[PDB]
Amino acid sequence: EKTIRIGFVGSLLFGLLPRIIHLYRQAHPNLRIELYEMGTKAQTEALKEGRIDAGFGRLKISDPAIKHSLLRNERLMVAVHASHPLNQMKDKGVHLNDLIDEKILLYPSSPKPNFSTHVMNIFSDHGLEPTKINEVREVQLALGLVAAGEGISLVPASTQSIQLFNLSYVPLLDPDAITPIYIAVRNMEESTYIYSLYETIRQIYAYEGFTEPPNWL
Amino acid sequence: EKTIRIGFVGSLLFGLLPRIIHLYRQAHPNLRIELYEMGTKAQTEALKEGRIDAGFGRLKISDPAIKHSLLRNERLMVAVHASHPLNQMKDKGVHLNDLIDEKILLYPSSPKPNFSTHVMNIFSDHGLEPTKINEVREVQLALGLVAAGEGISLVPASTQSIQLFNLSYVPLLDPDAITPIYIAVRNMEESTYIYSLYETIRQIYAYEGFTEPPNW
Ligand SMILES: [Cl-]
Ligand SMILES: [Cl-]
Ligand SMILES: [Cl-]
Repeated sequence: EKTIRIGFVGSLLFGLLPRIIHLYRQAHPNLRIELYEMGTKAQTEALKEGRIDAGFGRLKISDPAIKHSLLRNERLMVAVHASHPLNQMKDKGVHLNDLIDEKILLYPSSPKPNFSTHVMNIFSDHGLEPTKINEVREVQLALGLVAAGEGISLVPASTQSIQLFNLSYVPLLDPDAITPIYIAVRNMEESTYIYSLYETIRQIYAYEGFTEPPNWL
Repeated sequence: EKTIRIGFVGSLLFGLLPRIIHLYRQAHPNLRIELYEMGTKAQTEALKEGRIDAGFGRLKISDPAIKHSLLRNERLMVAVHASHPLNQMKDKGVHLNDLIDEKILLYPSSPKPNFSTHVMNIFSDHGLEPTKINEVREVQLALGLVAAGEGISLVPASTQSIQLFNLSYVPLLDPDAITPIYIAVRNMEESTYIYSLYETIRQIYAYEGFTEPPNW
């Protein structure tokens, strides 16, 4: 069987994932690559059942039947309307403690734990308690709503692929204001095709100029 | 009390709708604005059932309880990988009949009729039958898949708010390669807040150099 099945959180298409898949396809003309959008939690049973072979997700959910490699962390940004006071710090950055009384749009609306779990945790980690929280379906909706004046949202740096009139991305300076990208696979030896996918990720990351950590992939 | 409820197709947040909503909000400090993401089909029933007061959609479903106003037509474009042959005539543009042997990604997967209905209809309208079609959930899936090398996609021009590495947007030349933007309200709707909403649309459109939408 020359088929590999890859699960991915949809919003990862705003980042390096499409470049990775494009290079992978080029490297493997005889391979059928099937792409399936699914939340990070859903990738656990998909891997266990053999419905996907590798899953690109935004957190690590422990299950004995699967294993994980952290690919990288993205910086979080604060998406704001251009008229917001916070946008005056567009070039400099702000901190989590500048955000606690703002209307924050969280996402996605899929089962917990999800992307938003870590976002709320980094507030809790420093004794900060956001007083105005709303959950919306997914990140590009949150961004559109921010542009419409509905509030602010903490978003991965990769979401800057989306640029909207009077939408601005403000850096978050807290060193832990970051969000992980993981690759998850079955808890067994990776296939030749999955090992090749690892090498493709390495190559794209090298083109981006990322420094590899020790014993990476 | 006092509240206005606005239904909208999610992808319309990539165009002028947010700045319309924001300008409108500024003019009404006492107004609660509730925004609801929903497909154009759902807006019709939501309007008849009183769950929204105005719907911004991408097609017209005729119903005697609803009245529509065509705000404008967006040009359709072809999203392609940078290396695609179609991307060699981005300046001059291509026609629908140039797309027929390509793998076309349709969207969204919401109930029909939807954006993809008109897309397939404009091909059918000229005796063109795309030989390879696949439906995906919504526009960003299509764009990512195009960027990943899986095919091409027809998208509204406002989609260009999303820029991906090696993703290019090619104009279409067919005069009917367009997609409408409608506002829909209940037939006997005469609220001052709805009047104000239409005037806000008018002001935003005027500033962009567009034609004034139809009369109240
Ligand atoms: Cl998301
Ligand atoms: Cl628009
Ligand atoms: Cl040309």
